[PDB]
Amino acid sequence: GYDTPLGITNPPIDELLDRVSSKYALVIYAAKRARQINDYYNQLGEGILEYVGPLVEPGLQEKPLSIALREIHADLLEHTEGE
Amino acid sequence: FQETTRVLTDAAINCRSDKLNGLKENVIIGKLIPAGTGINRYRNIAVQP
Amino acid sequence: PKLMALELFKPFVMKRLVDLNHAQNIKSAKRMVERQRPQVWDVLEEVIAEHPVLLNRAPTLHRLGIQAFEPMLVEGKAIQLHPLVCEAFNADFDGDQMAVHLPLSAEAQAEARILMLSSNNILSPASGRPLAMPRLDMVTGLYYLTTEVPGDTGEYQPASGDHPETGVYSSPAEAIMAADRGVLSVRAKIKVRLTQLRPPVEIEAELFGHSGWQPGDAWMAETTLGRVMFNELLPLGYPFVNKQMHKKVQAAIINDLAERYPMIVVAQTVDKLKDAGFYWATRSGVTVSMADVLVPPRKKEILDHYEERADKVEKQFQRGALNHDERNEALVEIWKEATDEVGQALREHYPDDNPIITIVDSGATGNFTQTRTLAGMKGLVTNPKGEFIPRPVKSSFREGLTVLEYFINTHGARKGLADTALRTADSGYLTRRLVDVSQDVIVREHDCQTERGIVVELAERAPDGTLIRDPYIETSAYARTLGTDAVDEAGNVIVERGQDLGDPEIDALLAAGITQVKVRSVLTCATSTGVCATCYGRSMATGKLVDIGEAVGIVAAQSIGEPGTQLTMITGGLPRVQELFEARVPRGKAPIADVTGRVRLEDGERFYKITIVPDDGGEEVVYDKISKRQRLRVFKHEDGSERVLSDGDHVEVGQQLMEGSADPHEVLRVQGPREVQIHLVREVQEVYRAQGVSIHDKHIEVIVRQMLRRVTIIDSGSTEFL
Amino acid sequence: LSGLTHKRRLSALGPGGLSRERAGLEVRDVHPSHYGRMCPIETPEGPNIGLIGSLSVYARVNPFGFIETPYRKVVDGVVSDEIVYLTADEEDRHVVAQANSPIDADGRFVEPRVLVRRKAGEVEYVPSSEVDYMDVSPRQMVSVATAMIPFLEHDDANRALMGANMQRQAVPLVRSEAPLVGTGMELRAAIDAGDVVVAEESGVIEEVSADYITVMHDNGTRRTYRMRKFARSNHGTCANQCPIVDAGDRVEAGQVIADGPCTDDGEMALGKNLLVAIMPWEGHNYEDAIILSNRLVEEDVLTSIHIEEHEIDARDTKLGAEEITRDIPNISDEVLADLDERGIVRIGAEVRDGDILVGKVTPKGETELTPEERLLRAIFGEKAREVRDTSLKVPHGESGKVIGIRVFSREDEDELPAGVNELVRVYVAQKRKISDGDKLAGRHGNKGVIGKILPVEDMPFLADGTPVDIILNTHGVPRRMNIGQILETHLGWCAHSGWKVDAAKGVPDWAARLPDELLEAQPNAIVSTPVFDGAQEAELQGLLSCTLPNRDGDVLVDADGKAMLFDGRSGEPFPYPVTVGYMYIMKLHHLVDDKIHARSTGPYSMITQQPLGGKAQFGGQRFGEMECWAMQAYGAAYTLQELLTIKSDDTVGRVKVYEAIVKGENIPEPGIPESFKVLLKELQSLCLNVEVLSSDGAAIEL
Amino acid sequence: NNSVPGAPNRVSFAKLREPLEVPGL
Amino acid sequence: MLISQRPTLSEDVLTDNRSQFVIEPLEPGFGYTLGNSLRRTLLSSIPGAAVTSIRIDGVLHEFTTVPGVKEDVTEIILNLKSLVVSSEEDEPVTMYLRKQGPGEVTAGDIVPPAGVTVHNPGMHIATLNDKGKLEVELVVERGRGYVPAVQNRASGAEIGRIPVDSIYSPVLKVTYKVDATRVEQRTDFDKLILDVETKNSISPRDALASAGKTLVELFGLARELNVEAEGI
Amino acid sequence: MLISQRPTLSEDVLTDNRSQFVIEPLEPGFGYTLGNSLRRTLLSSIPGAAVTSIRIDGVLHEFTTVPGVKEDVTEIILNLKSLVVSSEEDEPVTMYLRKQGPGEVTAGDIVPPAGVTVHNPGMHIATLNDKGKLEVELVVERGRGYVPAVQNRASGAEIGRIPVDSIYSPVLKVTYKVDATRVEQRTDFDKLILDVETKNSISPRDALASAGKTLVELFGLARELN
Ligand SMILES: [Mg+2]
Ligand SMILES: [Zn+2]
Repeated sequence: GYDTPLGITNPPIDELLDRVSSKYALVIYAAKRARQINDYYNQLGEGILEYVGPLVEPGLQEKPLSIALREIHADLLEHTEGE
Repeated sequence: FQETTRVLTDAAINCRSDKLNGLKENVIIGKLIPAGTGINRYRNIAVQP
Repeated sequence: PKLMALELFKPFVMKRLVDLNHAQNIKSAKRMVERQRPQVWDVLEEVIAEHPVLLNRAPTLHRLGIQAFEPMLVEGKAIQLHPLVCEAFNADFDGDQMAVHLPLSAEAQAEARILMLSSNNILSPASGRPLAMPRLDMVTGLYYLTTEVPGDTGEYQPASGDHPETGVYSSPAEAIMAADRGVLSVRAKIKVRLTQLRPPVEIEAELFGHSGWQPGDAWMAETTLGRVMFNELLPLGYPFVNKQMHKKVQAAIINDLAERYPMIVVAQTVDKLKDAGFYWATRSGVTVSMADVLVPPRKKEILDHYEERADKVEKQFQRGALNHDERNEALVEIWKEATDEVGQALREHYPDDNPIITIVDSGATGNFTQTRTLAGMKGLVTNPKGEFIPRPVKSSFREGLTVLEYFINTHGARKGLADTALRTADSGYLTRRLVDVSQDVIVREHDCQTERGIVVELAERAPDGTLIRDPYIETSAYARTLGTDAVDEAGNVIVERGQDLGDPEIDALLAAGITQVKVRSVLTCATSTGVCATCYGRSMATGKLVDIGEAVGIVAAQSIGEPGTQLTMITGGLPRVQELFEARVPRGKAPIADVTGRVRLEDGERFYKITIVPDDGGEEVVYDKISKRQRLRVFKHEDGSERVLSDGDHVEVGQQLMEGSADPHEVLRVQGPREVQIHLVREVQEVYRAQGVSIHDKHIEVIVRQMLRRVTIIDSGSTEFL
Repeated sequence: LSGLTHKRRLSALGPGGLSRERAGLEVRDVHPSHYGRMCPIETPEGPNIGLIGSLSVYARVNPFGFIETPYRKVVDGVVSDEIVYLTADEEDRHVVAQANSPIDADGRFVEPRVLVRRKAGEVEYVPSSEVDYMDVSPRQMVSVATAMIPFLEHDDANRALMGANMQRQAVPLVRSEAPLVGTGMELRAAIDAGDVVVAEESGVIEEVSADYITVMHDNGTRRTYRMRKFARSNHGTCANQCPIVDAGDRVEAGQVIADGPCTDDGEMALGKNLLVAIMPWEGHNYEDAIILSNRLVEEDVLTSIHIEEHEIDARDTKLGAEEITRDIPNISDEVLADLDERGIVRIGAEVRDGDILVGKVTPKGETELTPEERLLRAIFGEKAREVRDTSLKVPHGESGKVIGIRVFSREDEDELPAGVNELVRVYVAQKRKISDGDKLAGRHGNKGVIGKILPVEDMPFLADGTPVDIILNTHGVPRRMNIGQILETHLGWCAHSGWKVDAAKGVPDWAARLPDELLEAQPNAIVSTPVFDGAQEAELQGLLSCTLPNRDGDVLVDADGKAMLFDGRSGEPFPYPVTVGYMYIMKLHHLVDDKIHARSTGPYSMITQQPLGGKAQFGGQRFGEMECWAMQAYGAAYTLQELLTIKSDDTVGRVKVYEAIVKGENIPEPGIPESFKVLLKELQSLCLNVEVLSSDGAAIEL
Repeated sequence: NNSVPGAPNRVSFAKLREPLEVPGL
Repeated sequence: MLISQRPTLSEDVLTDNRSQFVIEPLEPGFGYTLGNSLRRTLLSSIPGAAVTSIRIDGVLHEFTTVPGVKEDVTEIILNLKSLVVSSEEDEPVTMYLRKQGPGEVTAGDIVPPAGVTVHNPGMHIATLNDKGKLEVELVVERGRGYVPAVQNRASGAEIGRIPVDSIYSPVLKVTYKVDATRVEQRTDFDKLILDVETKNSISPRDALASAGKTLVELFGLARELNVEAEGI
Repeated sequence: MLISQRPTLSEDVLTDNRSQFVIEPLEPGFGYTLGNSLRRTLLSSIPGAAVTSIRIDGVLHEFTTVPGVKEDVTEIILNLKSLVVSSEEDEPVTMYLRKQGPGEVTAGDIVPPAGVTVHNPGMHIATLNDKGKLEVELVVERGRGYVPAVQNRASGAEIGRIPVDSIYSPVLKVTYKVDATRVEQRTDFDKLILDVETKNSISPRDALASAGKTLVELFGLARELN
């Protein structure tokens, strides 16, 4: 129940934290996936498709971190916490 | 903090060694501070679709 | 500014520029950026779409001194800052500057977008009270909007014979239409029919039988159109608030929203409130002029009376009866009384429509002492040596001070300007030391399964009244986990063990009649390194249980050191805090009852000699106290501060006798760690609350825990330790 | 004013004096003996508070060095015309009255009890016979700068200090305008500052031009005054002297002939008169911000001229002699079009950021060219051109015309430093119009930064269609306690509109004490309120009800000084009347253009390898420990690691990250700061075996 | 009472006469 | 002259009754100039019809409540004031609503004369108990804008005449905002965001079209004073 | 109770440059908005002509002086900023000013080309000694709004050119008052009295007509929706 968020406040932070134990885990959860997406884009030209690109279809020139957050919010990723 | 020369002499005499588990030492050395996102609990996370 | 953004985002811009084929190679792209060709601005706007930047305003004094904002290109050469974050940055737009950084790697961007974003920092870490809320000009606008004035235009009137009642509107839209036409004041008593605003609990339980209000269910409301317009800003489902929006009311509303709603909704509603307050501050008609600053009508008579009394005192001195000191004391007392009298007369004279009164009473900014100075009597003023001068200034800043009065007044201004720098330096030093001590306090565990817990009084039950909420329950036991279940008189459990305390749980505990509650505290934690999250309890900024890995020592140090700047003056100012944390011998060094029993004191005019006879048995401990001080209240069943230290009474062990501050080491020696911890926490909290600032106890429990963490050994025996 | 104050400074620090650290805080306070000798208000705001002051207006220094002040002795209750100068001791052995004390026209004290200042700073009443000395003017305790703040007696000491300090930062505008309301110190300050040429002898002006003026003295001797124009001052501003006399006009000795910077007809004028409306407006003037009309920008009301100065020199070197030439190695002809045959920019040529200003070639030694560089040199036919490029160029953030060039040559027998043969300095003049971020301030210590510059059609306008030139928030006036601001606004409106005190029935009660010449004023008149003796509240209240109507025949402001404005956007009148009036606004020298800094990658220090550089590449912003604590509290571990390793000290990490950003790859892992390797080497040099060891204890290499 | 010959005429709310003119600053 | 970038209007739909109209881009400063006048024109210039006064034979005055009805007389006035009516007759035509017995009375139960109509027959007016009745006479008159009833207090002389504030408008709430736009380096062009909510009598698009028609007709007065070169 | 009579506009003339326009009857509460719309469009969107740049013989930049004149180049530029001209041509045109010998040079000494005229021949530009002369060439262009002098900075012209800030705005002051007729009868309206003063470049009637055409063309977009 709220007006649609716009900018870097989308997706809403509470809905993201609903899926991760704590924000300190969420930051890594998003950063590692952003690195994976960036590596996939870098190797798009030629290379083994070991890193799978974005799951949710990206927008017109959307940053890898934003895509990572959006696909985290869509329940398409799984993470295991160290120690 | 204070009295740098005296503490250096004392440490050299005692041959004391300090663990790098504090925020200040990690900041000085360039290591991730052992708080927030720098603890191995959160640093070592495996994420795949 | 686009110039700074271009010079700061240059590598990203140049990569995208070569990518779009505008430039053939990196060298050409760099040359193009240097020359600032028109092709660059589109790429620059395209490359900072969602790239947060960190804004820092030195001297960063607490955690919220660094925020992360989404950049936007703007003309000019000044960084546009949001009105609400100035409270956190402590920034006034009078030439202040703040540096802007830029996180590059994905991890840094995620850190600055998840943790440091300005939308996630509505609540202050120190006390959990909203820091990004309508502050100075928004408060005045909202206060004007939500005020009710009687006998206005278009107010509700009852049926009169053949004339039906007027002022009943079928919807807020009709009320707005009437206001636009000009037949209805925004703030007048009206009876509107609301449909998209939830009624208050009292009305909700009656009209709908608590069945549940849903949008589309109409209920008659008696209020002013201003309040209806205000509540439209609050999130749907929030019960209708029908009260004038003094600053405290706004703070309560914001805190409740933050407690019951996600932070995104809180940010949205805070922004909407800011917009409405700014819009309605322009039309509140608050200005300043000679007509608006009214002189008290009968100031001359009061001044003449008190001047006559002062002249009588002066003549009494000239008889030779009194020396300089008594004369000065009498004059200062008389002039303090005169200043208070003139202030009361001025307060009575002013109406409620003056811009000065509206600004001060609305809580927007300022206090009434400034109003009295500017329109009443500036009063007696300090001397460079620090003592009041017997001569007061009887002219206000409106009438105009004379030459001598202005010269005498300059002393206080010079003293304050000089002391500002020293105070800030001392606060910085104290913060540095506090950070150094509590470097190693980090939450390492989720729960230590410990049984120890400090017992903190919730609300003492008066002998006649059923209950009286403790004045500082908001700071002692508000965000603490419950160490043991609070069992009522019967077997029913009001709050289960381990459930974090809060407003509803505290209210339930008060209703059940329980007064003493044991709360898990960081000061009795069992974790070897750091402090488990359960013992530390609910976090302040987040509002939920503190998550593992969070550095609580740095937060505590920053919270304690932040209000040092405004912590103005046995000195009871910042030096009191510094000596209390340094565990030095207090200047007063009041004696303490070494052993409980009956007191047999002898009054020595030169040096007070105190002796106590233990009830159980033993000898009398002798204290040689100087006679130049004043006795403090003796602990008695009445506990009346006016009471004097009567001889032959019985005093509990560890209770001080004379005015001053007990030595922490002596109280620790005679009573134990629990009592010394209570003493330190209470003393520092008292010195902080005297000025007006509030910081939760746990932020001090951390420092005390790190402080009292050694065991002096007297005899090694079979241990290598010397 | 800034120079005049600087000359009359009393600095208590420096060689032979106390130091900031060693000096106690007790010496920084005011003393009852400062009355008349050292101004208790004017003082630096920074750490040098109380160690720097200024002579009072009437103070004269004794031969022994002790400061003196004038006092007119009263022999037997009758004040004497003759004065005597008393030092501190003589004053502390006597009974000194106050100038404001009501005095009969014959010198008789009307009040039996006269307020008296006596030894030890004591102030108390005394019979009118024991009094021995009396002051000369109520303005005897204030400095020159503090003596030109109207209604100073209504402003608090700290606000007055701030206003006095800010009056010395005003920038001289293109067109100066004297204040409508200002004390009597303006003219004397301007005359004694020395920036206005004043006729030495009485005569008749023969011919006056923009450059010079010749006046024929009565004794038959002509004298010509040369007026420096557009001459750079010590702080970058411009100093112009425009003659204010016409040919064939007799000039009396000591009369001003031309107006220097900040002067309007031989009286100090640091700012312009603007129509102020005091109210909050949409939050754009929130918390000390200021809203301005675009009419100020388009009319060049607050336009200023600043002159930069650059210089390069050709010094002889061991490898050869540096020379200035139009020819430069491998630069396109278009970039070198503006230069002249001698190798320096032609006068009057717009020069932009980074443009070449004077071309010089330095001798080169021997350096084998890189593969592709030498190959291209061979292919294109361009020889190596060993001589390097060291041409002076416009630094970052500079522009404007080239007003003048000054070249000194050793060949022409000019005194230059040893080892230097040719030195040329180019002056660049820039015209700045007020913009967002610039600072403005009144005389009452109420600063502000331009929050917005609204179009002339958005500003609130009076009932007759006159838009207001500036809007000031009302929440900062009563909290700061500088009501003199509002008093000045009211009196400025009264002066601008002109008044006509009714006298057909007789002078009103409130106007009994007004000077006979002050009962009428033409529109846009000039009035003065001397410090500590000026217009009382009753005077302003009476005058506000007697202002002349406009040309339309209607009075805009009410008796209370408030007027009914119209909303420039909605178009509907504001619900309540608003205070309006003309206020004197100055333009401080804290311009935004100088403050803006930005850095992405530039020069790096040598010993520390940290970011560093000049204005061409602005240095980085320091990230202190308090910032580090703030970052640690958030729990952000990677941001701090980057800020301290990958963009501060990592010599290879910086290059690697710059490669990563300019390419598509990710940012690599940071390395070890140089500030730690340096520490370890420095600590080893002290014969301290310092070695990092792992859990096993094995030493690791760094 | 403008000491300088050609001063602009700005009337003042001066109710007291200063017996001594400001010396050379 | 010429306009750099032509303004264009895009309709958005939030509900059948609501809408959001964005005009973009506009020369700097034209945002308010357009929006405020358009809002006032929409709210005050569009003609409509509404009930002006009511009659209740069963009650001699308004202090008490009409017998046999749960709702208070003021509540009935409030319900009937919200009735949406469309009238094509210039003169004020009378209407009668008659009911008997227990049940609820809805706006669809009123017999309308020729011309007038009711656009929400499902509306609720009041409720009736056993052996209850109510006959009310409500006149419907055309007009524009909002007119209070106190000004309509003086109207001839009758027994139970009860003037009621009539809303002569098919649009009942309009709001506007302006936001910065970047069509070039200027980055200062306005973006008017007009929000309009109407009754069921007129669609938001038709309401905006009528407002534009009226405003163009009004400014034609100035434009036909003389013909001069001007921007398009 | 629809109002039968639609609004009408009538021009009154108070002076050559000033006129009063009366518009009524208007719907209640609507006079202020219409008057303010007209005022806003009058002060910002009336096309006009103004001097764009100048070129003084012997002067390379504006921070200098020409021998013989009593004031520097900046002062004369500021004086010329007050000049009012009306150019019928839609292209830049160049006007000449050649004054020599002792005396004063005024705007009446200019000799504009065909299609241009100067409406204040009494303006004071500079003063000349018998020693020095003054020859100025200034360009007049037709536009609207306020164009900063930078417009000619990038033109890449000779060193002689001195770009000048341009103010194409013939309107000077605009004001309005509304005379509401609130009466107990339904017959309530309001009357508008729009005053407008100009710089003598154009008459008030032409300015009002131009503003009205602007607004009509702007509201055609709203009318189009249907
Ligand atoms: Mg500030
Ligand atoms: Zn624990």
